[PDB]
Amino acid sequence: MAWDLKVKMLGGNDFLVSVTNSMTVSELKKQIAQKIGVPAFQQRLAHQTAVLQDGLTLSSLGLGPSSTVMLVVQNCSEPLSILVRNERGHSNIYEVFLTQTVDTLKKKVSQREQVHEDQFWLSFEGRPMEDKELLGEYGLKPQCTVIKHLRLRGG
Amino acid sequence: EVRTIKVFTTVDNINLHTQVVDMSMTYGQQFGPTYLDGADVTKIKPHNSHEGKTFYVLPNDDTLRVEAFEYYHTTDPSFLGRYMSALNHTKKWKYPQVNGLTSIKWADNNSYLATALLTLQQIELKFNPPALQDAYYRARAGEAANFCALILAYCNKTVGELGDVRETMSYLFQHANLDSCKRVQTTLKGVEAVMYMGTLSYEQFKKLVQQESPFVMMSAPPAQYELKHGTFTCASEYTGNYQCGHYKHITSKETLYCIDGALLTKSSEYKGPITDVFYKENS
Repeated sequence: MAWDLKVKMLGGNDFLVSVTNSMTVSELKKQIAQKIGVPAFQQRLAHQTAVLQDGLTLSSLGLGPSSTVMLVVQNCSEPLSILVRNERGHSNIYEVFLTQTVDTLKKKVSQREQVHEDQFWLSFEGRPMEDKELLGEYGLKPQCTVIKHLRLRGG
Repeated sequence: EVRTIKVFTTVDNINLHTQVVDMSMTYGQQFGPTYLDGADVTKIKPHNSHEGKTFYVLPNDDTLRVEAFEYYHTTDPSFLGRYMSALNHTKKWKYPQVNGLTSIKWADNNSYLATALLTLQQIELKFNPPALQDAYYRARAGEAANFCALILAYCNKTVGELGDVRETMSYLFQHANLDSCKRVQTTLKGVEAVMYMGTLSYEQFKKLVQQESPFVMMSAPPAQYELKHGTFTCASEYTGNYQCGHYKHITSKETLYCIDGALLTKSSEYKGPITDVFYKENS
């Protein structure tokens, strides 16, 4: 069910986070980020010398209270030029950083094609990208493709 | 001495925790924002009838954050706050049942919400977070406040904001089990396999070699479109332009019924500003 899981980062720290059996590794990284301060996409977890996939569940990994995980946060620094598609088919290139919020990317594509910030939304790999969250939380690869949809403002 | 009262606090209304109040409405010190039965009471002195009553607080604990993850499948601490802020308004909304379907009397721009609710009541879909499943059951029972507030919370929207039905469905489909769906010779699977911002007509796939889904949806910008009875499950109509307007729902159950808030229109055929069309799919 629910239990504490110990996380160690190659030192005197062995801090416990309260996780569940029906929790994925990405949600674990988010919970670690909520108390460690480093964005979840920079983190990388390993149990018994085995990299944990962000989509897999802790139950599928055989993790339990009598276990410990080792964390290493990655040192991302470089930016990347990514491709943003339009709903009519147009394509543009934007140079962004994994630490920039999605709001800044919406501002960039707005200033590029002069659309209101509240007049459209965007989505990577079929997932709608939330506004106040970072880009790296969606796994934006270099030269990847991001879709842009014009939301019909109505009510 | 101090005349106190014991109450229960929870985040999922399943695991209850006993706490103490000292007849003080200053919940911001230790208690935090509290909502009795959905209506905020963070500045309400404890009544004499507030005995053995259940209160909703936000996750201040790791136990409550764990319970919130188990019930809502979320990792946002403000999620409960957003959900309760939406619920404080949706509790006062009205939910008329129209021939078996539950809509909303329009209030606070709930047009897109009512359209999404009417759509979800006519498509086969199983949610992953138990909160959404139980709210959907209660909605199909006639009380839909919790479901609509949850929808607002999952979309980061607030009561009164404008909204697009397609993006709301796209947000909802992330919390749904759609991994079984497949579509192509570009291979697709999941949420991308049930949507298309383009031709409203399913039958218009002349510009899709196979589908493997329990339902499909198509969407276009608001176009005057004629809906043929018996060809589709349900659809949504957008009267107005992109910047402002209003959403109506159309269903093809026996005849072309049209739900607008709490109003019902019967028709054999229909022609109007259609924007989304949903279709049955066995395989």
